[PDB]
Amino acid sequence: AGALVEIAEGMATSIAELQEGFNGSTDNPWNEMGFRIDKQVIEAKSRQLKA
Amino acid sequence: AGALVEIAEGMATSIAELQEGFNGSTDNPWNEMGFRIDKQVIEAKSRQLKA
Amino acid sequence: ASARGYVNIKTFEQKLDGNKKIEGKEVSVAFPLYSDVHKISGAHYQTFPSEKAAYSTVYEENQRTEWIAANEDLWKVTG
Amino acid sequence: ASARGYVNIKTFEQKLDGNKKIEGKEVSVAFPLYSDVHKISGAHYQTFPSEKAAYSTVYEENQRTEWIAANEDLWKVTG
Repeated sequence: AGALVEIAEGMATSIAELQEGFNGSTDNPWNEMGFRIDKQVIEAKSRQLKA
Repeated sequence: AGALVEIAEGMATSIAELQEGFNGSTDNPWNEMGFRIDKQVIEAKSRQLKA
Repeated sequence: ASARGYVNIKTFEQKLDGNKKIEGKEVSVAFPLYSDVHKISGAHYQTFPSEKAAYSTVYEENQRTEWIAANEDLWKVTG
Repeated sequence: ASARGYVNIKTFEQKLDGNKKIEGKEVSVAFPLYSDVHKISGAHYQTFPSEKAAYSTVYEENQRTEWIAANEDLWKVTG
């Protein structure tokens, strides 16, 4: 209905300039990205018959 | 429904001749046109990450 | 109203000494006042601009001598 | 205050019709509000810039729909 619409914006270049402890600012970290690398494991289930 | 139709026409040369105070007539100025020239302003927003 | 923009300074309070403080101050400043006089460095703060003052204590276009006393009062040491 | 400038409009009233007038009005306008929307033409005025409001009637940074009603009302026809 256009009431609640969706955006993306930038970072005010006065905030981005001093980010994580420049010019004596504090408690303004940069965001970070890691990579996890977790594993899966499968087993061989048997099967068989007779006559 | 045709009741109220839409026209465009010109100026009777009795009127057009004397326009804005000729021959003693009054209150009838010519139409005019200007131009405007306003401006917009944009600003760069930063962005950033860390590892 | 400053009608332009407000630079919002939020200082985070800290323990300076044994049983003492430099208290934190949430304050907004008219941007053309903020560019003229801002003493903020090493104050343990963060700053963002906004069109409307984001904090309660607001210094509009004209305070100056009332703000100039305040910005360097971010170093007030309290007990 | 507007903190930019004031465009001071001084309108000179005339006799429009039989025992009638188009009222002249001395008014000040915030210079950013004046530049944005001003209807003055053929209104028999004289305009000057100023630092402080030069007339009692003042229109600050934010009026708009109040001023836009006033600048067209320079043409008010009274008995």
